[PDB]
Amino acid sequence: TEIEHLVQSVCKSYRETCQLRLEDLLRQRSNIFSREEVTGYQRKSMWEMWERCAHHLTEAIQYVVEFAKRLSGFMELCQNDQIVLLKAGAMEVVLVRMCRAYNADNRTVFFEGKYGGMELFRALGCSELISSIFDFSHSLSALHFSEDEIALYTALVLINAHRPGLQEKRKVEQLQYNLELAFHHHLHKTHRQSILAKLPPKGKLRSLCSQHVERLQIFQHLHPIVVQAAFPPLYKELFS
Ligand SMILES: CC(C)CCC[C@@H](C)[C@H]1CC[C@H]2[C@@H]3CC=C4C[C@@H](O)CC[C@]4(C)[C@H]3CC[C@]12C
Ligand SMILES: Cc1cc2c(s1)c(-c1ccc(C(=O)O)cc1)nn2C(=O)c1c(Cl)cccc1Cl
Repeated sequence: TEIEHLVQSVCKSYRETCQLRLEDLLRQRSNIFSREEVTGYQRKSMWEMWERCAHHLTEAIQYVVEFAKRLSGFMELCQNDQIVLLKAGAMEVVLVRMCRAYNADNRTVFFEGKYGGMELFRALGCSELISSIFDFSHSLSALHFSEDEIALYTALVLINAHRPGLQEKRKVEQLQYNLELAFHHHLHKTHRQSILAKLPPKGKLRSLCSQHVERLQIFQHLHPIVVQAAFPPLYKELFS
C-alpha cells in the first residue's frame, strides 16, 4: 500500500513536470521542418543556436529539479545530498526524457514546435556529440517506454546512493530501495519486466552526459547565457 502510494506520487510529480505532453508529441510527428526551415536554422550563428539550445536545456533541467523536489522524501534529505544527487543526475534525466520527443521512424526530435533531424544543429559544430545524443534516444526508443516507466526509471537515475560525496548515505539508500521496489512492482503488474534487461548500461548514460555537460560548459565559457536561476545551491555548482 505504501508502495502503490509511492508509484502514484512519483507518476504525479512526473505528470506535473514532464514539460511536454506525450499526446502532443505523438500528434505532432507529421509536423516536420521543411528544407527551407532547416536551412534557416543552419544559417543561424553558432552563438544564436547556442543561446536558444542553452535556454531550452536550462528549462529542461529546472523541470527535472521540480520533479526531484516532489519525490517523497527528497526534501527531507540534507541540502548537501539534494545537490549531490541533482548535480550527478539532473542532466542524465533530461537525456532520458528526450526519447519521448524523438521519432525513430525518421530520426527526428521535437524542437521549437516541429520535428527536425540532427542536421538542424549544424551551426553548433558538435556533430559527433549530437549524433551520440540522437543514437542514445534511438536505443531508448526501442523500449517504447510508458509514462509510468519513464517516471519510475528517472526517479532511480536521480536517487542513487552510490553517488560520491553523500553525507547521509543510509537515508538515500532507504528512498532508493523503496523506488526500486515501486518500479519492480509496477513492471510485474504490467507484464513489462522484460525492459529490465534492456535499460541503458549505467556507464553509457554517465559518459554521454559527462561529454554533454562538458560541451555546454565550453559554450558557456566562450558565450555566457543569462540563466533564470531558480535553485541557487545547484546553480552555484554548475556556473562560475
Ligand atoms: C551540445 C549542445 C550545445 C547541443 C544539443 C543539441 C540538441 C541535442 C538539444 C538542444 C535542445 C534540446 C532539447 C531541449 C528540451 C527538451 C525537453 C525535454 O523534455 C526532453 C529533452 C529535450 C527535447 C532536449 C533534447 C536535446 C536538444 C534537442
Ligand atoms: C547536472 C546539471 C547540469 C546543468 C545544470 S544541473 C544546470 C542548471 C540550470 C539552472 C539551474 C537553476 O538554478 O535554475 C541550476 C542548474 N545547467 N546545466 C548545464 O549543463 C548547462 C545548461 Cl543546461 C545551460 C548552459 C550551461 C550549462 Cl553548464
